[PDB]
Formats: sequence, structure tokens, C-alpha cells
Amino acid sequence: VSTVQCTHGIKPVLSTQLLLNGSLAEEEVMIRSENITNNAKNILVQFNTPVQI
Amino acid sequence: EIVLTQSPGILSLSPGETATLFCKASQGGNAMTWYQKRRGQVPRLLIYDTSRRASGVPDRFVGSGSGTDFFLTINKLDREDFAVYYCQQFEFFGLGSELEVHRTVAAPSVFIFPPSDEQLKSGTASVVCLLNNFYPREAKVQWKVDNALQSGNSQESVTEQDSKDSTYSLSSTLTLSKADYEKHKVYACEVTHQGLSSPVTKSFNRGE
Amino acid sequence: QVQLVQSGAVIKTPGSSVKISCRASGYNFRDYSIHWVRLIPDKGFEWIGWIKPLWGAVSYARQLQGRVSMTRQLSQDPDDPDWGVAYMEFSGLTPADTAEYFCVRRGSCDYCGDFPWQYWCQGTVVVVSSASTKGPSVFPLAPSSGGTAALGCLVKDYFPEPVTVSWNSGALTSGVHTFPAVLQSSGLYSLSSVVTVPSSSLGTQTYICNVNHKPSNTKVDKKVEPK
Amino acid sequence: QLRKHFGNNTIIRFANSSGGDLEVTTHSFNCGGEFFYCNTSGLFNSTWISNSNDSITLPCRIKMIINMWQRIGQAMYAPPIQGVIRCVSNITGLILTRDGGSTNSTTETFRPGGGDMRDNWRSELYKYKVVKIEPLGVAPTRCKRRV
Ligand SMILES: *[C@@H]1O[C@H](CO)[C@@H](O[C@@H]2O[C@H](CO)[C@@H](O[C@@H]3O[C@H](CO)[C@@H](O)[C@H](O[C@H]4O[C@H](CO)[C@@H](O)[C@H](O)[C@@H]4O)[C@@H]3O)[C@H](O)[C@H]2NC(C)=O)[C@H](O)[C@H]1NC(C)=O
Ligand SMILES: *[C@@H]1O[C@H](CO)[C@@H](O[C@@H]2O[C@H](CO)[C@@H](O)[C@H](O)[C@H]2NC(C)=O)[C@H](O)[C@H]1NC(C)=O
Ligand SMILES: *[C@@H]1O[C@H](CO)[C@@H](O[C@@H]2O[C@H](CO)[C@@H](O)[C@H](O)[C@H]2NC(C)=O)[C@H](O)[C@H]1NC(C)=O
Ligand SMILES: *[C@@H]1O[C@H](CO)[C@@H](O[C@@H]2O[C@H](CO)[C@@H](O)[C@H](O)[C@H]2NC(C)=O)[C@H](O)[C@H]1NC(C)=O
Ligand SMILES: *[C@@H]1O[C@H](CO)[C@@H](O)[C@H](O)[C@H]1NC(C)=O
Ligand SMILES: *[C@@H]1O[C@H](CO)[C@@H](O)[C@H](O)[C@H]1NC(C)=O
Ligand SMILES: *[C@@H]1O[C@H](CO)[C@@H](O)[C@H](O)[C@H]1NC(C)=O
Repeated sequence: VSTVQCTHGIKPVLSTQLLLNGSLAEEEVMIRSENITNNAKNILVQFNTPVQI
Repeated sequence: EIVLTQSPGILSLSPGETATLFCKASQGGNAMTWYQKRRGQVPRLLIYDTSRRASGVPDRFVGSGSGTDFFLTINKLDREDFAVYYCQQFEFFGLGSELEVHRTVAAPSVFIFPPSDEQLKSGTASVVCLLNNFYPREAKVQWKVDNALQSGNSQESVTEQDSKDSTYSLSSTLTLSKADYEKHKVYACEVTHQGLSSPVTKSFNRGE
Repeated sequence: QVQLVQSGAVIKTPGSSVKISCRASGYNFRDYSIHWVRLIPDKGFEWIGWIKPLWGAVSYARQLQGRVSMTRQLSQDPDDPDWGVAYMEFSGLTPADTAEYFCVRRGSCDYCGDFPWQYWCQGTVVVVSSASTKGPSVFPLAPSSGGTAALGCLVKDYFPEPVTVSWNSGALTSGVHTFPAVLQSSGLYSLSSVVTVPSSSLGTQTYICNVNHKPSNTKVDKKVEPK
Repeated sequence: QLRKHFGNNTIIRFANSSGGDLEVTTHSFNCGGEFFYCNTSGLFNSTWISNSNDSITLPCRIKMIINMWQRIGQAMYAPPIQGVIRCVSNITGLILTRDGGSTNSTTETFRPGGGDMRDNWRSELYKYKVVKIEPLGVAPTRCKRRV
């Protein structure tokens, strides 16, 4: 843990189904959800390498 | 896929006592939710996140459980707290747990209703065995056509436990074609209970 | 109060498709998910699907793919936001789809999940049967002549349900038993209804079984006596 | 790394959508001053069975009367941009959702999900927490005010 004065600069982009110009992972792909066996919960996926469009 | 199991199927238990119902999860999870269905009355939420109460649920329903085994308990079992209960995890359900009224044993007064000409003029007649005013609900009611066992031609229905006598009835039928009833003579049923020390039959010989 | 009014009772033939509506009120309709569940008479509950308003995003079961579809109707009034109407279309009906459908909302919460179901609609029964509307006949039941004995009638081969049967029009109510409708004999129901009377009064009185099949306007009256 | 949450020997499949408005069946942008709604049924379509330059084209619609957050009786309008529009972007992440009915099959299916903006922000501010600083404290010692 490290104390920070101000967070890094997030770029507000309003999109659906895909996260554009986001922040990457560090080593591997990070799959991330709340109650994984629950259907109504969305599953957040985060890449370590950007996929261009 | 988680599969939920419940036991006992029917809990026969007297008012004023405790009643403890059981549901068994198959995967070590987190929580469970219970519903109450009062004989056709739009099922209501009872226990919530394994131990919290919903809105309007009285204090006589105490939730409990952990791991793969989860409990329900009604501390002072009333007359209106007889129902059928269900347990739910995310989208998977149990099969049910029925609460009934306990009573001492009794004996049904056996009948045999003869095949009338009123239905045999249409081509299919009804030989109607008919039991009334008994408990327990389970019974092994067999029948015979010319002293020979038949099958596949019967539709038997039970009834529900009454609010005044707390007893049961039963009515079976034996629907055959018009060639088949006049072919035979000796028509009889068979009745067999925990509360009878002897098999009881009654008869109606056709034409006699 | 959180109301959920579901309509309505439907009888259809196999191969058809039904649309069932579910009107909600008393809360902001654009905020809360709406589950759809089905209650089989001999298999228990079964979760059909799940609709989220404000955009209409849906998900279904995986055994009900290719058949179900559901949408909503958002109230557009700047001075009345608290109502809304949901829908559900359940196509590809077969007779094994006959059950009672519900439209279930959760409650307000801090520490729980989505599936705990607090507010319940009244439900509606969707019958799928190839039988057509037919009246009941009536057939007497009695002994030939101390101990109590069963008078009664037989109300055989009708469609659809329910038959309301009264006795001597209609004050003879004690000792009266009814059975639930005997299942489909080629698509048609029957009802047994017997009344226990001491065997002295069999040879005295004339007894009447008053069948009232209301959806076909059929009415019959058989006299019951020891033949 | 889905298979570490479900099982090694499972089959993982991707489907495309099951209904809704244009805001949740498709991929929304905000680039260059216009509002694109692209059809992504060509990306989320494959199976997985546990063992150069050709680009995938995505057709795309345009509309200029949008209603964001679906407030009653309110709508916006984007003025047209003079000239053709060009954009370059990276895709860093997805929002899937799982179907899950009660059957016995070994085949999971994952679909992209849409309309709630709190998944765009909760996927970025996840490593933070705000704390309060309480300066006073008490501790026993051998000090004695000296009367
Ligand atoms: C994801 O991030 C990328 C990387 O930044 C981002 O791409 C950027 O898009 C903006 C869109 O505004 C680009 O800015 C334009 O760039 C062109 C390049 O020639 C300029 O001509 C533009 O100048 C005009 O700007 C206004 C438009 O009307 C006018 O008022 C003005 O007078 C000029 O005519 C403008 O600078 C930007 O260059 C790119 N970045 C890079 C590195 O190319 C992308 O938009 C992000 N994704 C999303 C969905 O937003
Ligand atoms: C992808 O989604 C589209 C619609 O979002 C589906 O398209 C339908 O496909 C069926 C064929 O099975 C057609 O009869 C329908 O007319 C199509 N819908 C529309 C709106 O045109 C499609 O099935 C999905 N899956 C794949 C693999 O393409
Ligand atoms: C999104 O794109 C898919 C194809 O990439 C569309 O599917 C087509 O639907 C039309 C409508 O009948 C068919 O004629 C085509 O044959 C379909 N294509 C394929 C490959 O099956 C889909 O309809 C598009 N989405 C919407 C909403 O129109
Ligand atoms: C979109 O992705 C590209 C690819 O990472 C980013 O461009 C740079 O690419 C080089 C590859 O030679 C990397 O070493 C750099 O770290 C990348 N970033 C920078 C700032 O140079 C591009 O920056 C990405 N877009 C955004 C908005 O970050
Ligand atoms: C999801 O997991 C969290 C972890 O703390 C738990 O508190 C919660 O009860 C779980 N939700 C459900 C619906 O089981
Ligand atoms: C699945 O694969 C992982 C890969 O290391 C292994 O650790 C794990 O034991 C496997 N599980 C089963 C049930 O085979
Ligand atoms: C979906 O997958 C099938 C099978 O691989 C493929 O033939 C079809 O082209 C795909 N759909 C689109 C829109 O690319």
C-alpha cells in the first residue's frame, strides 16, 4: 500500500460492451467479477496488451 | 451445477412442538434462501441470506446453517404454519418439504360401486372403488377383474387433509370396453393399510 | 405499495404462442430487474428469464433458447415516473408447458443478492390442450337399498375446467366430498362427488346433483335413489 | 484463465446477443463528434475445445438524436461535422456475461454486456480507498507533569 495525493489521469469515455483507451494489466489477463456463479453479475476482463481498431 | 436435496418429504408433527427442516447443498458455497407456499397462495419469501428475515416474517422462523448443510426451524409450530417449503441458490431449486397434520390411525369404510348400465350404454363403464375417512394418506388399493390382476386402465386420485376431521378419501376407476365387462363375473377390490390387520375386499358379481 | 399485476388466464392449442403481460407500479420502473419463473405441477419451479429495464437487456435459461423473448414499455411522463409494463412471449407451446407463470421482483436491500424474491404477482395459468369445449353429462351413484352409505354422481368427459357442483340446491353440504379433476382420458376430465347419508334416508328422499359447467353453459340434474 | 474458475475439461463458446435497444446490442462510441453504433456479431463468434493482414470488418450505423441515460422527455442533438472522420483506438477489456440455466452440459457461453456505466468506472478505480487521518492519541509512560 502507498499513499497518493492524486490518482492518475482517467480519460472519461462512455462506451458499451468494450472498454476503449483504458488501463492495461501487468503480467497476464485479469478476469474479475463479484459472485462468479451468479448470472446477473457482469464479468470484467482486462488485457495486458492493447488491441488496435 | 449444484443439486439441492431435501429431507424429510413429509413431516408429521403435532402443534406446540418444534419442527426442523433440512436442505443439503452439493458445493461448498455461501448462502441460502427459503420460501413459503401455503397450499396455493402465491409463494412468499421467508428466510433471507441464510439467517435474515424478510419484511413481515415473524420471529418464529429462525434461519441457521453453514457449509453444505442448511437448516430451518419453527420454534412453536402453529396451525397456520403448516405449508410446503423450498430452498434456493442462484437459479437452482429443491423439490419440496411438506408439513401435514398428525393424527392417530383410523379405518376407511370400504365400498364397491357397481358398473351401471348408465355408462355401459355409452360403451365404457366405471367400476369405482371408494374409501372414505382414513389417515395416513398412503394406501395400497388394488382391484381384480374375474379374480385376475389388471393394469393400465385406472386413474386414481387422492384428496387433501380436511380442516375439520383431518382425514382422507380415495377413488380409483377401472375403465374398460363394453365387451370386457359382460365377459367376466366376479368383480372385487382390495384394501390394505398399516391400520388394518387383515386385507378387506368387497364384491359385486356381474349379473348377480 | 409494490404491486405486480399479471394477466392473464389463457387456453391454447399446441403449436401456438402466448404473450403474457405484467404491470408494475409503486416504484421507479427504470431501476430494478424483473425475473420470470414457472411453477410446474410435478417438477417444481423453473427459472425462465430475466429482464433489466432502462435499456431492455435480457438473458434467458439455456434450455429455453430459441423460444422465449421479453421486452418492456417505459412510462414517458415527466409528472408520473412510477409505473411501467413488462411483457413476455413464450412461443412453441406443447401440452407439457401447462403451468402457472409468475413475474417476480426483489426487495430493497443492503447486503444480499439479486434472486431473493420479495414481491410476488398473483400468477396466471397457461393451458395447452387440443381438446375443445364440451359439456359434462351426469350419472347417478347409490347402493341398492343402519350404516351410512355413499350417494353421489359422476361428472365425466368435460373441457375445460371448473365444475361447481351443489347438492339439493344447495343446502345439503355436510357429508359432501369432492375429488380433484381426474386427468385426461383422451383430453377430457371427470369429477367424482359423493355424499354420505345414513341408509334409512336412501329409501325416503330424492337427491339431486347440480352440475354447473359455466364456460359451456351446461346444466344437468340427475336424481339419486336406491335402484 | 476462464478455465481456472470453471474447470479444465470444459468447452468455452462465445455467442453474440439476445435483444435490446441499440445501446446494448451493439458497440457505442463517441469519436470525432459523432455517435457510432457498430454491429459486433463478427467478433464474438467462435468455440474453444481445450485442444497476417486480414482484418475483420464491422458494419456501423449513425444517428444524431441520442438520449443518454433515458431521462423522461429529454434528448440531445449533435451538429454535423464538416469533412470525413478518422479515429484510431485500442481495445483494453470486455464486459461479458454468463447465461447459466439448469442443465447438465459442459459447454459455457459468454456474451458481451452493455448498459450500466458503473462498469466503465469500477474497472478503473478498483485499487483505491479514501482514509481519514486522526491525529490525537494516548499512550502510557513515565512522564509526570511536575506540579
Ligand atoms: C482513444 O485515444 C486516442 C488517442 O488519443 C484518441 O484519438 C484522438 O482523437 C482525437 C479526436 O478529437 C484527435 O484529435 C483530432 O486530431 C486530428 C488529426 O488531424 C485533428 O485534425 C483535430 O483537430 C481538429 O479538432 C477540432 C475538431 O473539429 C476542431 O475544433 C479543430 O479546429 C481541428 O480542426 C483533432 O486534434 C487526436 O489527434 C487523436 N489522437 C491521436 C494520437 O491521433 C481517440 O479519440 C480515443 N477514443 C475515443 C473513442 O475517444
Ligand atoms: C447474431 O445475432 C443476430 C441478430 O443480432 C442473429 O441473427 C438472426 O439469425 C436468424 C438465423 O438463425 C435469422 O432468422 C434472424 O432474422 C436474424 N436476426 C435478424 C435481426 O436479422 C444471429 O442468429 C446471431 N448469431 C450468429 C451466429 O450470427
Ligand atoms: C449484424 O451482422 C450480422 C452479419 O454480420 C447480421 O446477420 C445477417 O442478417 C441478415 C438478415 O436476415 C441476413 O440476411 C444475413 O445472412 C445475416 N448474416 C449472416 C452472416 O448470417 C445481423 O442481422 C446484423 N445485426 C442487425 C441488428 O441487423
Ligand atoms: C494505443 O496503443 C498503442 C500501442 O501500445 C500505444 O502506443 C505506444 O506504442 C509503443 C509501441 O512501440 C509502446 O511502447 C508505447 O508504450 C505506447 N504508448 C505511448 C504513449 O507511446 C498508444 O499510446 C495507445 N493509446 C493510448 C491513448 O494510450
Ligand atoms: C458474494 O460473495 C460475497 C463475498 O463477501 C458475499 O458476501 C455474498 O454473500 C455473495 N453473494 C451471494 C448472492 O451469495
Ligand atoms: C486443472 O489444471 C490446473 C493446471 O495446473 C491444475 O493445477 C488443476 O489441478 C487441474 N484440475 C483438475 C480438476 O484436473
Ligand atoms: C459466425 O460463425 C459461423 C461459424 O464459424 C460463421 O460461418 C459466420 O460467418 C459467423 N458470423 C459472422 C457474422 O461472421
